[PDB]
Amino acid sequence: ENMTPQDYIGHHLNNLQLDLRTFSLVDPQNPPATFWTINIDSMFFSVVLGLLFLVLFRSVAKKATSGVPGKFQTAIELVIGFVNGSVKDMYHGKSKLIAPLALTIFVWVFLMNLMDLLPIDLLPYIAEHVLGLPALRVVPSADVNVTLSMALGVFILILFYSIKMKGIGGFTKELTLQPFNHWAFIPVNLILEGVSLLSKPVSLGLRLFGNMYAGELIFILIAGLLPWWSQWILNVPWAIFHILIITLQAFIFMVLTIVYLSMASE
Amino acid sequence: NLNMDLLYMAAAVMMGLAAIGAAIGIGILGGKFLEGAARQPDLIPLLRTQFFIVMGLVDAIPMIAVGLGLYVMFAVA
Amino acid sequence: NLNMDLLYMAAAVMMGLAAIGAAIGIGILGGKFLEGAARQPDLIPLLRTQFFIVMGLVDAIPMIAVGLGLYVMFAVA
Amino acid sequence: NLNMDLLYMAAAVMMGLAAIGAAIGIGILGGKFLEGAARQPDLIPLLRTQFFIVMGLVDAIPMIAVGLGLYVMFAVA
Amino acid sequence: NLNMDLLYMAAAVMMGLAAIGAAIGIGILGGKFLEGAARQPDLIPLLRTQFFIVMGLVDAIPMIAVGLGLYVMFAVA
Amino acid sequence: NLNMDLLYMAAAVMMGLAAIGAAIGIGILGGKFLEGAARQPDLIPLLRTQFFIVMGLVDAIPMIAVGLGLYVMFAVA
Amino acid sequence: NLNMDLLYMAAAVMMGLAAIGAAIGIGILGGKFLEGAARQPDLIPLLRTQFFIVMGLVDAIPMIAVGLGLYVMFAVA
Amino acid sequence: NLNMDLLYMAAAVMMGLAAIGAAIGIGILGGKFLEGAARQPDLIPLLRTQFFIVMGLVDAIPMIAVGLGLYVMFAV
Amino acid sequence: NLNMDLLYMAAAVMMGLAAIGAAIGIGILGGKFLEGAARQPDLIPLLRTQFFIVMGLVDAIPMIAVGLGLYVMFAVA
Amino acid sequence: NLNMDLLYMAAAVMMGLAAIGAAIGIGILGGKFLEGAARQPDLIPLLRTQFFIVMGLVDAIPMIAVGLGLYVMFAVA
Amino acid sequence: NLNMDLLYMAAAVMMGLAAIGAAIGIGILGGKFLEGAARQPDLIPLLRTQFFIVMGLVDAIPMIAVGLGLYVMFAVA
Amino acid sequence: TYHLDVVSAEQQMFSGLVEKIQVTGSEGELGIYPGHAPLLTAIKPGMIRIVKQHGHEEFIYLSGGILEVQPGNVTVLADTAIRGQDLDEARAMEAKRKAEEHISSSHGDVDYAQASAELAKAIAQLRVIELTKK
Amino acid sequence: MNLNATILGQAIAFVLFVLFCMKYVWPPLMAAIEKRQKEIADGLASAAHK
Amino acid sequence: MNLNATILGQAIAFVLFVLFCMKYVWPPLMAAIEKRQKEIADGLASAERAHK
Repeated sequence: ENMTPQDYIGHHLNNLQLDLRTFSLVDPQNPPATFWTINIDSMFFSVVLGLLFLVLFRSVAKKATSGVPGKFQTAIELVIGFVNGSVKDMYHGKSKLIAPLALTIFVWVFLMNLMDLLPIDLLPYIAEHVLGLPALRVVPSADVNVTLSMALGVFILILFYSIKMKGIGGFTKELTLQPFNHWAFIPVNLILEGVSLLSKPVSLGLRLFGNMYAGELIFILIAGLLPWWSQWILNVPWAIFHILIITLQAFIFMVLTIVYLSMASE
Repeated sequence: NLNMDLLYMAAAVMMGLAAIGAAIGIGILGGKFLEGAARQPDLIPLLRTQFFIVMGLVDAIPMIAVGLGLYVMFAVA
Repeated sequence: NLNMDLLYMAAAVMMGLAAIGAAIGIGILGGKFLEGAARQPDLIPLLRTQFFIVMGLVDAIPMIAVGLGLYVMFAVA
Repeated sequence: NLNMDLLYMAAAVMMGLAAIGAAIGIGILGGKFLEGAARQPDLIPLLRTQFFIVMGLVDAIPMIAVGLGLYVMFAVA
Repeated sequence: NLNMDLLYMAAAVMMGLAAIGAAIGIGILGGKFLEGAARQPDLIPLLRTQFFIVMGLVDAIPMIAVGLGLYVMFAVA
Repeated sequence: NLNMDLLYMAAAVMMGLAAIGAAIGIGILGGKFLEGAARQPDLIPLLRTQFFIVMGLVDAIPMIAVGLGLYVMFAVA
Repeated sequence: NLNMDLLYMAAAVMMGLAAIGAAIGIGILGGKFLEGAARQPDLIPLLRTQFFIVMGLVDAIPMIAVGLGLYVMFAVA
Repeated sequence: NLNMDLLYMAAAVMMGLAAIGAAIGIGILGGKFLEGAARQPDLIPLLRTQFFIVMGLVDAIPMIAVGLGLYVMFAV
Repeated sequence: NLNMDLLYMAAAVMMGLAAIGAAIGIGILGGKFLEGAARQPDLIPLLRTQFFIVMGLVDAIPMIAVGLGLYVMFAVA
Repeated sequence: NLNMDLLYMAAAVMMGLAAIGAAIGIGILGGKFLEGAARQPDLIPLLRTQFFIVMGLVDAIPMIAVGLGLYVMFAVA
Repeated sequence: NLNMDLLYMAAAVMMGLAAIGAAIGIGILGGKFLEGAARQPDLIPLLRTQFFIVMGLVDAIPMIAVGLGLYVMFAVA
Repeated sequence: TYHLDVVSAEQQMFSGLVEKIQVTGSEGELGIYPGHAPLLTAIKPGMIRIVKQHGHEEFIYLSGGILEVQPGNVTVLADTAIRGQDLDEARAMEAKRKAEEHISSSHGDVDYAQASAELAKAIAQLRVIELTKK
Repeated sequence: MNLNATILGQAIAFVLFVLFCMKYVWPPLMAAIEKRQKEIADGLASAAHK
Repeated sequence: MNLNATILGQAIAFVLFVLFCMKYVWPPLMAAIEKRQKEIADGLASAERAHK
């Protein structure tokens, strides 16, 4: 088997894609060029983890009793309390959206990051040999598209809340007049506040992507270059470090969503 | 030869400066977090919730730098 | 056509120096914010207001540096 | 030809060093403003008046570097 | 031949800048840890816990920088 | 020819270093000025008077640098 | 020329930036060790054990650079 | 030709690093001046005298660098 | 052949950077030694012992750098 | 002609780095002198004698650098 | 010919970095000495003794650098 | 110039206008000036130099207390203070004898916490008794 | 990277998961949990001295 | 490069990682759940003690 180190790394860095015009699972050796080459891995893994999240929480919601809580129910009400406590800290308006939005963001991004800890060859190997798919990678949040999808959704909610509460006059006043106040500085202020506004969602998406893609690349590099006896002793410390990374990146995406929507509305 | 060479050189400079920026900024910010934890320890769960907010802003820009670094290496080649 | 290869370098230096400036500026600003929080924790939502007001000015120039470097990397190159 | 390579690099060095200078200067000055605001709230508007006074002078020289970097990029090259 | 021989230089730049960033960031953070550890003994383990936690965030970017430098040496050059 | 390509670079480096120096110098000096007001405001005008007195010597050299940068860029060209 | 001399230059960069980082990080950390040792001179054994815990993390990431620089000089060049 | 633009580059390096030196050293010095002045008002003239005494020493080298920057630039 | 000049340049970089690190690290550490000893005029020998212990670590990497610089200049060149 | 055009850069590096070193070293030391002369102006002459003793140590090496820069620039040309 | 010419640049970098290291390190250490003397004037003859103990360790390496700079400039030239 | 008031629970040590003063502090000694920056602090065992009109000093022992500088008129509060000629060199030498015995006679930490204060009292007296000779 | 239809696919998934959480999950979870808290709060309010 | 050994090495890494997880990650979780059931058990008891 003529596996060079660079080629093993490359195949782990090759997405599985399908062109919607020919509607066929295309080969990674030669990549086609069109917007409609959906990344199969991203879609399937993201939607499956979201469904699992909803199924667990619903499996408690459709049964919950206000008596003595069980050992599983307690775990879900811990995270509910954690999310609601963080929302209650930073948002005081009445909106019913903010709290469930924070909940879904936290748990969904957590599970998506959790994919990164699994062994790099397991699911891709099963996908090629058992099924026959020509490529695979299993971390959804290690792809730009999903992270920008979430960031742009949060962007649209920021615009919705700013418009809704402030009205036509207030939002235009904040975009033009600040931070230099005088009407002589308005032409510069549109650029400064416009770029700040646009920076908020760009920051969200690229923070999450930059963490997760490079982490998966570290696992790929260890597996591809270094000999087995060193692969285990370098794989364990990176996993122990990346548990902290996955938790904090999910938490940061949640917290900054709350902060951005709070500053949009209040 | 030297077209593809210089792309990885550019990624090197980009990610190196980004590494300095993120590392030093969080070093300073977390040092102040620890000083505030040392003076009022039962107040840590609030200051930690402020630290993650500020730390998000600190890393936000080095991380688009890092993203374009790995873009230059793996996407442009 | 050699012209392309220097333009990634010229974008790299802009985004690297912008990352350094905009990371260390917010590090210094936010550390003082956290010590202010450690002294006066009932004031935190006031100092968060002032902190955002000042942080916009810290990120005035560096977000222009990132904007034009990100321009040079894609639009011009 | 040979012109645009170095002219973009010159503009990039100019605005990158400006992006260091403005960010660090406003970081230090704003950090002192925030400890002043935490130490003496209800003097926030007066201290903010003085903060903008000093901020105008702190950023005065860098603004020229930004202007001439934009000139070099979009007029000379 | 120059193409690979310069890639050693690119890796040198990247991982050296990463080394200085990580070292100084951890130095500042640990200095505040020790000062707190001298003031409050039962806070020695508590502050050491938070110290490890945020040291992860300090090293997150330099570790990927160093890994990519090693990748340049052993899988690009 | 090559002359103008290098001369714009020379003016760029000169004015960039001038910008960093002047901006950070006034940042520190005005930081102490703004600190004084947080202690108490009644010598804001007199500390602001000594502030201009010192800020002149701060701006002494960087405007020689800026003057020669402008000369190189517009007169040697 | 180009093969050997650039490898020594890369080694110089690696083991010089490692020197800056590993020296200044430990200077910053050990200064706080000595200040704590002067305030609480009965705690010096406990403080120095904390100091070695932190110092191990400070030095590790420069030690990668130092070892790999020796590798680049003797093993590669 | 190639000679003179490199002369301008060398002058740029000298007269930029002199700017850094003369800026930061007097920022550090004048900040201590302002705190001392904000604490001892009658001594503001006295402290200001000491300030110029030490300012001469701080400016000593950056002016050598600036004089040689102008020499490399214009006189050769 | 010309190659021998770059070896002096490489040792120059390596040893000058080691001088920066070994000077400033000990400067910071000794400053804290003196400051701590000034407030309480006792316990200096046990405290002085600690200064040598930590100073042993500060300069180790610079000592490796200086040794390799001497080796490059006199042995290799 | 070809020979002399690089000795002015050999002079430039020495005097730029020696200017930064001497200026900022004396800045730190003199800032401490003015602080101490603010607490006990009664000791202003005694501290002034200590300042002139220590400043001669501070700028010994930078003057070797400035002297050999002037030698190179005006005796080797 | 470059075997003569580059050696002055190679000594230039050595005696620039040695000067920055020695000047900043002694600036920090001597400033701590001056504040200690300002608050504890009875202890000046003791603090001065400790100052001269520590200062030779600060100068240990920069004088290696400056001695080899002189050697490279005049002996090998 | 300005007015200085020095008191202890046992007596008023001084009260009147003064030209300048040098006073002990918690970290180190400090010199006050007319219209100085207002401050308050605790004071370590030491003394105060009272340089009055026409430049005449007198030396007051301050074994412990607090100093106040908020107004132009300043104020010293002393837990224990002794006038500069009620004490004497023989008394400070007796304090030296006492402290040098107790240093040899203290062996734990709490008793050294007391012997250190006894030593500080002795040393502050041994200081003021020399300053008194000017 | 490669601008791709996956972004809009993930947007559909994101918005529908938020709507499902708003409709099915969140109201009943919070209702049950806070109803337990209410019972304990009245358990405080109930507490023969009076 | 031989590939079978790399998957074997990933298996060893996973085993050692599991032994870390069982002894530093799971017990905090079981502690949190057990202490929240302690808390609500105490709460329901201290609720029913109004009946007395």
